[PDB]
Amino acid sequence: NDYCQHFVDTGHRPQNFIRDVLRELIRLKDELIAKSNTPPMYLQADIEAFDIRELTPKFDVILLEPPLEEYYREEKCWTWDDIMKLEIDEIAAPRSFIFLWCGSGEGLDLGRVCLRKWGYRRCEDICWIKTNKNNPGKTKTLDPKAVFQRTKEHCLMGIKGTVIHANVDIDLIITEEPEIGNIEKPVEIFHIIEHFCLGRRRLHLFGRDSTIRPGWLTVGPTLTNSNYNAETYASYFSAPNSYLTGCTEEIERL
Amino acid sequence: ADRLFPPQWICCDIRYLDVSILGKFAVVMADPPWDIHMELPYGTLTDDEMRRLNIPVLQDDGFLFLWVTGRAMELGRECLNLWGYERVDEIIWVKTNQLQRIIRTGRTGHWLNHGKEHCLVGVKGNPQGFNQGLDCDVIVAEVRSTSHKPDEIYGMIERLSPGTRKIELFGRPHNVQPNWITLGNQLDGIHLLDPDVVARFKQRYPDGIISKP
Ligand SMILES: C[C@@H](n1cc(-c2cncc(N3CCCC3)n2)nn1)n1ccc(N2CCC[C@@H](NCC3CC3)C2)cc1=O
Ligand SMILES: [Ca+2]
Ligand SMILES: [Ca+2]
Ligand SMILES: [Ca+2]
Repeated sequence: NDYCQHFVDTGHRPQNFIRDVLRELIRLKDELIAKSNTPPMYLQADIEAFDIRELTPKFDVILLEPPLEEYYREEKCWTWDDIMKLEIDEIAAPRSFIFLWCGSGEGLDLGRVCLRKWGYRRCEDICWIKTNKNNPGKTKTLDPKAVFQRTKEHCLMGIKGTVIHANVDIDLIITEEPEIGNIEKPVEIFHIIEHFCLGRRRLHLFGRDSTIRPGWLTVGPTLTNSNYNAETYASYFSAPNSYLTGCTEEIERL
Repeated sequence: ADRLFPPQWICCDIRYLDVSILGKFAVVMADPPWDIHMELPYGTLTDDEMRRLNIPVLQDDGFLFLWVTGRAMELGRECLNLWGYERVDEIIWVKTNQLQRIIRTGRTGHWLNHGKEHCLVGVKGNPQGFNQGLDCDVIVAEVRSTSHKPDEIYGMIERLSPGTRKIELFGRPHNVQPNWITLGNQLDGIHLLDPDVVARFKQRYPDGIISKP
């Protein structure tokens, strides 16, 4: 019956009790994504100092993972003041998508302000629901405004412009709560984004060595190495490859 | 905290009821039929009708639980702020079957199947003596035919604020509960026991009719 009472009784989060956590489609499709993917490209850049307009061409998808103070609670952290001042509209394609990790506090409001500031409309709210199966007997220090124990983070999806390539994913990711000081987001967010087949120019801002991935440009201050060349990157999307969704056959040459 | 005052309700158009007669509540919950910009089988309130709801008269110090879907994730935030609340939490209800498997629904407007319903939590004033942090912000519960929302929310609210008077807007008959007054247009007449409220109701509505004012 009541998983809320059960959490109060035992410290086992209700999400611990979700089960199952047809599709020979997904083989053929994860396959086409893998074949259409650009080689991974990455650039160490202090994004507060760096002029974002140096990142060309204009992106189909932007994943934005600013390091919020709330991720570290056990200098280099970004406030919503800092984030809202990023010139995201200057690098987004006129038809494009954003995925913004907003945390579980004031970001759920300030991230929506950011999306609309950059010219997007919030179209999905993806919740990362965290289980505590391995350690139900731990007690987090509550944020002062919090009414409830916070057990999830939100990734807001934004769209700008107008609305073999369907839709099977759900607006939930369920994983175990990471060890203390592990600030990684579930790699499942990349799976959801790639499955939308939105185009091949994909930017991950505030990514890390650990998040570098085929089909993505990763930009962040902690990257140890760079391979980014604007001209090389642009050449991946040159004719005849300009309008590929990232879920179709690579176009044949000689 | 001991108090368990029996269920009370008022069948009304919530646009027209004078909620000043009901006094003050530790917790407000609303589950509005938001205008989500599509042909629906039920009546919706316009954005302006939602904005104009006299929520500010219901509380001095306490919490607001506001269910939101689709474009109402943004309109509900506007209403919450307009009514004098700060959003301080957001509950999600993961809808399951009897076997704790997620029920995943798809709109033709949408990029993703939806596994959850959102509830904004607002605070007004200086609430004292609430039990913050007993429950967590994820409900896992079965879809029922008699209610739009899971009964688990009433337990979370009771643990948060035991024995305090509470008010629900856009409630169904299954939703009537001890310590709650339920408002909605599918309820069966009027049922009032709080002498303070019965007086003020008689005095405001002596011919027991709640017409367009
Ligand atoms: C019970 C019913 N309902 C409607 C009213 C009501 C009261 N006063 C006025 C009114 N009007 C509707 C037309 C204009 C005036 N409607 N009172 N109770 N109701 C409540 C919610 C609702 N919705 C739409 C379906 C999903 C619900 N939210 C589900 C979320 C909580 C998990 C909200 C539809 C509905 O008919
Ligand atoms: Ca900084
Ligand atoms: Ca929006
Ligand atoms: Ca307290």
